[PDB]
Amino acid sequence: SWLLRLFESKLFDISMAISYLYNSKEPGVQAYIGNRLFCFRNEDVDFYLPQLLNMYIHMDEDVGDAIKPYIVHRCRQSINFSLQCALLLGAYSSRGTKLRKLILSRLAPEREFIKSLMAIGKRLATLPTKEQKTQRLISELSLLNHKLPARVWLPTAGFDHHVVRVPHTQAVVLNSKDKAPYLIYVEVLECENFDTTSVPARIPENPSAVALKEPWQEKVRRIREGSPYGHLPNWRLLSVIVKCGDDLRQELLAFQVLKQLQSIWEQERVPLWIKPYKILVISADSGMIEPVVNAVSIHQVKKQSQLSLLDYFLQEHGSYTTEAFLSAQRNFVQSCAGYCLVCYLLQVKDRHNGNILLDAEGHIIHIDFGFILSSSSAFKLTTEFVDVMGGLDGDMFNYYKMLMLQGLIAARKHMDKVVQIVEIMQQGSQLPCFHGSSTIRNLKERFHMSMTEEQLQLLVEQMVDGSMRS
Amino acid sequence: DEYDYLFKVVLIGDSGVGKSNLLSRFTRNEFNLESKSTIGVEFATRSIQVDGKTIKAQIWDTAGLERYRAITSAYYRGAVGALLVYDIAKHLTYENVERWLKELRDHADSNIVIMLVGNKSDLRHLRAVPTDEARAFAEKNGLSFIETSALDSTNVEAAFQTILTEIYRIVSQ
Ligand SMILES: Nc1nc2c(ncn2[C@@H]2O[C@H](COP(=O)(O)OP(=O)(O)OP(O)(O)=S)[C@@H](O)[C@H]2O)c(=O)[nH]1
Ligand SMILES: CC(=O)/N=c1/[nH]c(C)c(-c2ccc(Cl)c(S(=O)(=O)NCCO)c2)s1
Repeated sequence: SWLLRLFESKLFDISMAISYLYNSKEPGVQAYIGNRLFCFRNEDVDFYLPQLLNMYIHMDEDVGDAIKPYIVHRCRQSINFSLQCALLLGAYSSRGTKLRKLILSRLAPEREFIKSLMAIGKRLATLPTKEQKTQRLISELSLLNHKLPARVWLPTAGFDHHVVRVPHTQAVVLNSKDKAPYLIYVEVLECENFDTTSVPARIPENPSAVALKEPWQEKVRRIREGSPYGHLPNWRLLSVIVKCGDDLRQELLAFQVLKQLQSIWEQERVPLWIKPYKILVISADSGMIEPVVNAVSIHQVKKQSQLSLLDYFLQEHGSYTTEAFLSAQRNFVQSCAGYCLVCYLLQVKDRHNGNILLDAEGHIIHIDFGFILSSSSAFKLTTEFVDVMGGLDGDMFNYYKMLMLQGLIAARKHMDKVVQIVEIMQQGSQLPCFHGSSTIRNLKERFHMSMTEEQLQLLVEQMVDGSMRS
Repeated sequence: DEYDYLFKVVLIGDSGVGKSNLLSRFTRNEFNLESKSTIGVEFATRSIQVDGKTIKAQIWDTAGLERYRAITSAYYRGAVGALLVYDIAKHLTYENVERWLKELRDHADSNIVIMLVGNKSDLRHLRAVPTDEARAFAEKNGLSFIETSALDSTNVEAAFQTILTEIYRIVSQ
């Protein structure tokens, strides 16, 4: 009875559920948990869909069969849910296939919408310049409006909705590469529930067309004002980056880890700052990312401004005697400490200013999570960053160290939640981040669970000293 | 002290359906998720009163695995009652109830009282055998029927107490 006691206690949450499901070899437990999933809140379980489905694919049939009923149940009440299942099932096997086919058996509008977006991106390979690509993109996106509005949505959106319109003149291609990703803006009308409503009616259309470097709210204004649907209160603007030829599965894994660390740090009371950005896996090949707006790469901030990072801070926020500056500095210091910790724990590599974004309030945001964990430069603290923090002798810089210690102590207290996420994903995985022999073992070592706090203080110093040598 | 009757009852069914926990629930009010396959046979006893008479029931928990099915059938001998159990959440286990009753018309008294038991009623959302279909089959073949959860303990007492009572008044005249 002691086990069943626990399962019926307050301590039982979806995490514990998944853990037992993953570990227990008892079919009675598997079935018991399979049934208890229905009792949990959708949102809580949703976060773990990749884990559940990975287990389903790569684990013993008993484990799959305990999971399936719940999945099918969710699939029947939400086509969004159906979609993500079908997309994930396919992506994570290259067992899955039988159920995927059954779920796809309706969704054609969405799947064709996505196919076309993917198809567009693949065509731009023949245009060797960014600017030429952008021209063809814009033209080709306008053709999508001929099919809108439809039973189509962006899974990356916080809410239920219908897609009505694509402001094609606003779309842009992000590099000159062969399989370049491209950023688009999408218009939508919010729902309270998708599955039982609308598909709104077309409004035929006709300055708003011109595209330039401007803040997010100024861009919404311009697009809205030009849009047929812009008058409605129901109307909102979304954005996605479309990656037609890039795997996003590590990117998804990192997201979960970032999201967990973020909760961990909110629950303990450490004001580190980070920004998980949503991921949508579409195939092993392809997916989408929801971008952070009002942010641009550090590198390009220095190429268009011709300034030093600090000089740019001073230009964009004010003199160091201003509130706006001191606030931005704080966001800098808090976002740096956050991301340092993420980089260390996940062993994030390939770190350079093309991969670090700066938002309009002063937070930095790290971005290219190829090269994490076992996959094989590390996170650096350049003097340019130290300058923005007010220097080595600075109080804000000491505070950066303080935060790092605090966030580490916090992380250790909730380590299992983090490790869980990675370890279940490793299962049948041929992802480069699991190439090594000791991925999870090394991950745990990096939490330094044996250490006394005095020891951790030292480790933080060593870490920081290390971050500066280069 | 003294019983008026000693009723020998067997629990049979596919491996995994919950026989051993029906028994542990019924005789010591205990249940467990973690399980050890029943090797051959297990014994437990409990006394009840029906229509004023103390009846001691001797229950033999048989084991559904086939490795042991030569030696379980030994104990079918002279048993007055049999709980034939299936798992509500695993359809195959219900499918085999027909072969489990032929198993009584080869190694056991031809005039025995049977109750069909759908166990694990607590797994609502995993249900693979509808209550109506089962109870239909139950009386087409002259069997009494009930659904239990050894886990939450629903109907476990009732199940036993029903079959023992049913038995106790076949005997009279
Ligand atoms: N949820 C739930 N699980 C149950 C119930 N009854 C039994 N189980 C679980 O089923 C599994 C197997 O049950 P068990 O007690 O071995 O049945 P059995 O028929 O004796 O199996 P065997 O002895 O022929 S090998 C165990 O994990 C047990 O915890 C029930 O009513 N509800
Ligand atoms: C203006 C701007 O850069 N907004 C963005 N917001 C986000 C989350 C961006 C992002 C995040 C991750 C990745 Cl992986 C990409 S990317 O388009 O695929 N860049 C590849 C190498 O940079 C872009 S880009």
